[PDB]
Amino acid sequence: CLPDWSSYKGHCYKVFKKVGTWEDAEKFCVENSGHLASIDSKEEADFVTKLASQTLFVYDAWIGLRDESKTQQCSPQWTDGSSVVYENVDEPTKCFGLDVHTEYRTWTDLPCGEKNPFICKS
Amino acid sequence: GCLPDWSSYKGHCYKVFKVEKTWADAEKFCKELVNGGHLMSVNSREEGEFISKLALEKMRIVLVWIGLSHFWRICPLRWTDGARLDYRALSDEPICFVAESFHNKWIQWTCNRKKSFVCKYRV
Repeated sequence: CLPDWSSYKGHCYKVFKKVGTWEDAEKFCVENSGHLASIDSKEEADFVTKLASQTLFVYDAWIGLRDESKTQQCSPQWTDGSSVVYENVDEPTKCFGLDVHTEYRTWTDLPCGEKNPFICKS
Repeated sequence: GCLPDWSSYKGHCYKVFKVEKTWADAEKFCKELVNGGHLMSVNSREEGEFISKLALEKMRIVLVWIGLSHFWRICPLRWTDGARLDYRALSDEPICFVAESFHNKWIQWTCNRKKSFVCKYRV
């Protein structure tokens, strides 16, 4: 891995302090031959949580998970069975990041347009 | 053509309840009250404005449960790198929504809290 990235089980990781929207974050990681971090096991999770805890608790940190539904929120239907077409969600939260409130131990849904530090994986 | 004390609007019937219940309890309450009854669904901006005015001006209620809720387990969550979503560190608790009377916007809210609500049924 580059001198300023960390190596773990075949991958290279780096936490970037420069804040950006989820989308910009992904593009920056891509530019560095990677993507926003994907976590596939509890062990990998614990590593990412440790890296984040030792590099950053005032901000959440972007990871590569996103709610791909086309609607503002995830439910495709109301309890009365009618389809969800009209929507008026105050602030949709479709992008995920490490929750600062659990010391980056869990994941939370956030506004994709919010500026937060992020973590790349390649 | 609604039952007494229910308000009518474009072929549907509505009734705002001040008594506070959890989202699940409110939905069940609406269902047992009348056939086809449910927590209100908002299908147009005009319907939204109608209910907000009723709850705020007539009953001084700012937040009401609406018939929208989901668990992350049922959402298309995808990793930007194509990996499969095996391990997850997300809440396994449902997400519920309330509508606020001032701007008719919908806000995420913890489902086990108590809030007023609106039941709706089709004439």
